Amino acid sequence: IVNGEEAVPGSWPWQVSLQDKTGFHFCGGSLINENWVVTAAHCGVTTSDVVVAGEFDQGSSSEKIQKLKIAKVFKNSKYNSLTINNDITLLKLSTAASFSQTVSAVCLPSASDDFAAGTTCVTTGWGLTRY
Amino acid sequence: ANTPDRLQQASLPLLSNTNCKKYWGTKIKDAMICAGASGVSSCMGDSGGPLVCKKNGAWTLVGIVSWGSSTCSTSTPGVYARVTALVNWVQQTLAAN
Amino acid sequence: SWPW
Amino acid sequence: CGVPAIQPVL
Repeated sequence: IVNGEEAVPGSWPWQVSLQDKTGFHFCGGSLINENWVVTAAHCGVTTSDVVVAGEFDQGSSSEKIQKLKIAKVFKNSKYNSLTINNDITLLKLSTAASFSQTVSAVCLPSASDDFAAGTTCVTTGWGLTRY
Repeated sequence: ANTPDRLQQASLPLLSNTNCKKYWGTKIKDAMICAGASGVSSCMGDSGGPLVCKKNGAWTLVGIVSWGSSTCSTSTPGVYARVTALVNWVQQTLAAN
Repeated sequence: SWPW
Repeated sequence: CGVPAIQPVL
């Protein structure tokens, strides 16, 4: 996020980091329950990647994070890689997250819910702060 | 480039798809929602994470960080997967697995 | 444009 | 869902 600010630690408890085998953070995701994460299809997650829950500072070793294996990647087969449309994947975890102060689920909308232009929302992540 | 160690956040507005098309044209599909162009931007490494809106006291997943400006310009809208268009598939997938 |  | 135990502050 460019021109954002640091979050209060633990205040976005559904936010996960997707890390590859080398420990590199490459994408975010959101817990929707203890067994499932929603992310983008274009992130290209595999069962060799790891979901990291409960994290704030990726440079700290003192956070009680949960490193969760991925059992199966469910890419929405409406996903169109040419247009990047329908850009959603579900990750089924091999072992459930343990919900806590700092690890819990985001709500999902009904398909008929209205989120009007002009509404102020929030986005979160460990993406670049400067290109 | 700078990658942060610490989790970042930004507030930003939702756009209409019609208005977002003034920036991105026919790249904008119904299963996308644009947000930003407001002095902040999602950027590389944010992909897959949440765009949440607070409704009746609870944060609800409205978007999934998807794509946008290749330089993360804060004057151009970011593009997010529109969760309302995708949630039926989420529920079907959970039910079947 | 670029994936994010 | 949706109600963090640690409230965010923007």
